[PDB]
Amino acid sequence: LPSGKNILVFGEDGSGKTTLMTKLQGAEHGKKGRGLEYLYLSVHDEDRD
Amino acid sequence: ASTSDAVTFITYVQSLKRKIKQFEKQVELYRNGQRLLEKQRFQFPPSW
Repeated sequence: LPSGKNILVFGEDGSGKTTLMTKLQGAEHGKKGRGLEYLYLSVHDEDRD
Repeated sequence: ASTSDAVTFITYVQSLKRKIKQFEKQVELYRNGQRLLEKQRFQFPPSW
């Protein structure tokens, strides 16, 4: 698998998009601070371990 | 068109039918081998 940047959710405010991507990452946290906030979108592929 | 040619075509069809199971076995072996060589990192030979 390659590396490199992932989805930049340049969304809106108050909608809790942090919570949405958190559940998409197996987490549960919509606790946004201010500005950017980086989350490691894990991806495990059993195609070649 | 000839009877001998039709018999040869029928024999080829029967050989293909008999080797269908061998081809399926070879396909399963190829799939398992691709998976194993990928997982272990056993890089293929450059001329391979």
